Amino acid sequence: ADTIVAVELDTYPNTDIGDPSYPHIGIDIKSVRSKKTAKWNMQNGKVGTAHIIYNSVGKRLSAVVSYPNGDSATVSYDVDLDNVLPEWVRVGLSASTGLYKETNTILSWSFTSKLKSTNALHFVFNQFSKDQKDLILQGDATTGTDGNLELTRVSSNGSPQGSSVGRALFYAPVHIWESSAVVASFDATFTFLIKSSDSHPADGIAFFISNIDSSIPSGSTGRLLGLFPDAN
Amino acid sequence: ADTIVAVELDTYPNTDIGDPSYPHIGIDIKSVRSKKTAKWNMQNGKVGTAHIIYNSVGKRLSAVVSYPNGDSATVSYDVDLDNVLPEWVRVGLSASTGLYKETNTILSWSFTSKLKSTNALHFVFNQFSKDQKDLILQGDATTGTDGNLELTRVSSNGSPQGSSVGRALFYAPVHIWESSAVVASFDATFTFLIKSSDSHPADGIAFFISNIDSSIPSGSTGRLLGLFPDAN
Amino acid sequence: ADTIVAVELDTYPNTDIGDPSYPHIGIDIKSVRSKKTAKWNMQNGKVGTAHIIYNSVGKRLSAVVSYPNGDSATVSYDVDLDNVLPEWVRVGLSASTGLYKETNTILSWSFTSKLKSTNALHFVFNQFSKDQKDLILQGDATTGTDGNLELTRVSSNGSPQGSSVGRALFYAPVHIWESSAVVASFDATFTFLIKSSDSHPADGIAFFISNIDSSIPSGSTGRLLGLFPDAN
Amino acid sequence: ADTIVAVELDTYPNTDIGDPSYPHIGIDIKSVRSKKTAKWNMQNGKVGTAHIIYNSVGKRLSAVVSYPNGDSATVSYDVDLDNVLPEWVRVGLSASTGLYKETNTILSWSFTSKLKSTNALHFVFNQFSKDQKDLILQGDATTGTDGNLELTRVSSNGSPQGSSVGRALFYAPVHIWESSAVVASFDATFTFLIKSSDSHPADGIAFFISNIDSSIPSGSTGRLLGLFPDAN
Ligand SMILES: Nc1ncnc2[nH]cnc12
Ligand SMILES: Nc1ncnc2[nH]cnc12
Ligand SMILES: Nc1ncnc2[nH]cnc12
Ligand SMILES: Nc1ncnc2[nH]cnc12
Ligand SMILES: [Ca+2]
Ligand SMILES: [Ca+2]
Ligand SMILES: [Ca+2]
Ligand SMILES: [Ca+2]
Ligand SMILES: [Mn+2]
Ligand SMILES: [Mn+2]
Ligand SMILES: [Mn+2]
Ligand SMILES: [Mn+2]
Repeated sequence: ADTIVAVELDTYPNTDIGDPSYPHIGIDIKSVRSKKTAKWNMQNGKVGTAHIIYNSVGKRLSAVVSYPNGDSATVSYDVDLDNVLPEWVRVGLSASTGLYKETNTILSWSFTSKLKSTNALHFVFNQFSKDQKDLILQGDATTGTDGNLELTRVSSNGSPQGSSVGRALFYAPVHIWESSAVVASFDATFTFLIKSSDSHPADGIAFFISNIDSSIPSGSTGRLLGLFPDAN
Repeated sequence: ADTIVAVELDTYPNTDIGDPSYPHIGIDIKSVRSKKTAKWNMQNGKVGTAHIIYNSVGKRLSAVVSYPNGDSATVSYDVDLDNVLPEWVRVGLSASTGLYKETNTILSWSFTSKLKSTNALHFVFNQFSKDQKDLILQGDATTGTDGNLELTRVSSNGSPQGSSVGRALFYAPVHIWESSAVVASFDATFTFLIKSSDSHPADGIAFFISNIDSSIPSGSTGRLLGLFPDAN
Repeated sequence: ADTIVAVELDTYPNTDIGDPSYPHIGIDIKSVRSKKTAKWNMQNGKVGTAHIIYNSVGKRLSAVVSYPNGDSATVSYDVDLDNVLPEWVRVGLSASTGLYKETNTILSWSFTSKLKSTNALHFVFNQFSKDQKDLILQGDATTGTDGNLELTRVSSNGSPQGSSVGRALFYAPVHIWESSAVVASFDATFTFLIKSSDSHPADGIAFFISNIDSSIPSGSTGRLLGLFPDAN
Repeated sequence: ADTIVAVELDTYPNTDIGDPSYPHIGIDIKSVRSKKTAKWNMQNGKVGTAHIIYNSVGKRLSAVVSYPNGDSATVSYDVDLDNVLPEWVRVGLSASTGLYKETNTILSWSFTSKLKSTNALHFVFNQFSKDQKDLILQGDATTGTDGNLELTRVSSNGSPQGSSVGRALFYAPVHIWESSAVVASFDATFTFLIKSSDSHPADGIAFFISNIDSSIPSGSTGRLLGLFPDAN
């Protein structure tokens, strides 16, 4: 079982498994049931931006998701990730569809991690490439040539597939914490466009950090968001 | 009365005015009595590093101060600075001595602020100059040519003066928050060397943010750290 | 007489004063007649991006201007700016109109300077503010609230004024070179939209570096681009 | 045959194979015989810093190497790397010893590449780790726990081995050029300590860029610097 820490943009309420009963953003620490959630008005067909911010000092993992009309959800959760993550992780984006579906389109992704006492990794993808050799693609995720990362299967005619799951992880392992670093901080930002014409968009996109070998857990579509093998 | 938000490295306990009764780092929101403090073992003659981290999402202003042997104090305080600071501020470093004294030597200072929806300001001074035209010097603060910023008066023979106060503020106003920014974050880092041979080092160094016109408040040496006119 | 180094996006040929006889980008070292120019197809009403790159090692000041259809002009000029600029400068953007006119609209501006042996200044304005306290506005230049910097006068009805000149300089002096720095580098980027319906767009926008007190030289509209008092 | 572009800090004159007949820094484009060299006074046992700067606009690859007493060599070479490198490369550091030997100790390494029209990769290693999962180590190169990268074999007693070669490449492929990028720039910086007590230090350290699969070419010690299979 991979270790996962994730911010999820959860477009579909599986109130079954402790989602709230609206779309939400949530902070997931080793479980798809978020330790914390905030109501989130997904704007179908609109390009949102999620920011994810943590530092080892404040020990508060925060996320905001907003859209251009300014509507914003925020969630923060106090957690010492040193006690959750392995020292080295990969960072990634993950998305799933289920019985309902949506595009899970990432227009851009950036990430920074810093260990200060400085080691640092920053990458930014404002355009994705067809053969993006720094991105590890999993499940239905593809990139290129519209400059996008399609986390889940879209069809030839621009149509969000159901029953879909994919992720992209930055190629280089990140050293997310180092026990002598006085500050270990990361931030990530991604811009996304979730569009659906279905009866309910589902299921969402997550930014995640995981052990360096993480892969899509089996049957992790719809509600499990490609991050966890199950709903515990 | 200037508006001040500050992280203070407070080397001397004025338990009189609610210091704890040890040296401490503290978070000051509009008052020299810190909303929050942490015990701090000042290492005389050793070069410490303070990091200060805030973002409008987590709304938690955090500071750590460490030294090379790894000893560290941290303090964090939950505060929405949008409700404390003016939209535009200057950022600065401040230090004072009183009846006791110390060097308040800044070897480096860096700062970053970002407003994302990005506007950003980053500066870094790993060496200060004699005529440092981007730094507004106040009170006893001088820079150049040892590459240092002497926040307070030192004497020709390397001797920390008593009864001393100075600050350096970055020349450009910073736009610390902007009501449409989805994330307003700042961080600052400075490295310092507080040395004294006196009976007690005093009084400390602060990183502060203030209205753009802030100046040293009158008689703000020793305990008031050059930040506030008084101890309320 | 201010010292000026500039990259000019020169929309109008004053073949009179050694412009080439097409619009051009040029590198200006202390003179409006560029030491170097490249043909430039200004795309009326289109948002272009200029990048300006120099480092004290290669001693080559380079500029490219491009537009989204990919059309690009480049100009580079080998120059040791240590021998041209004062150690401290301000950096700015400048634009003018003459008998012909255009919008000189800056949508974004970023700048970085670094002195390594590191001191560094980076700012980025992806949105300008009405009361932009880190930007020194000169001549007709205004900012806010469309998020733009209007270097020259526009009229209430969106109309580019003739006979116009303005600039914006970053508030903080920059330390552009330091004789012990092993590398002194800067880069700047700005995005602009030059639009005109006139018979000929004129006259252009420049990014410039100048002594810290630089102001618009008298009658520096049209061809002189707000940078020089005359055409020598 | 790997494609290599490298800046070499060449401590030993193999005037045999067109080294100049002093230690030098050189720019290597697909050949160990530098297209360009500059005399370089290696300071035995002193910690030098090399900066490497290229951008697709100026098309000038520049390097300076300096030491703290200020002594500096520079070399620049005009080259359009788009025509030399594959679109995706790895970036690395390489070092060798021969009949003579030296420490090839890297204290820090940073790299940035940017494709603007922005994609970007920046990493910085100011401390290396024992199990540095973002660094691909080759030949004798080891890292950890003194915080250093030992490109070549050192012996238990701090002794630079002869006949040694190693490299470290950043784990993630870098996208060094992209035919729509208006500016493709990179820079790299590393700090190193070359120490020897031998009759002549040899042979040097290079920063290099190569195809993503590059490995040490066979018998690439001493003069070939771990970069090329031979001296053509
Ligand atoms: N509404 C729902 N809640 C929880 N789990 C589900 N799996 C499928 N539909 C679900
Ligand atoms: N110990 C102390 N506590 C508080 N204020 C003081 N002013 C001078 N000495 C002091
Ligand atoms: N065509 C032109 N060339 C040079 N200077 C000018 N001033 C006005 N028009 C001009
Ligand atoms: N001096 C030298 N010059 C060139 N190649 C060599 N190989 C070994 N020694 C050499
Ligand atoms: Ca769900
Ligand atoms: Ca005190
Ligand atoms: Ca002209
Ligand atoms: Ca050699
Ligand atoms: Mn959920
Ligand atoms: Mn205190
Ligand atoms: Mn011209
Ligand atoms: Mn050589």
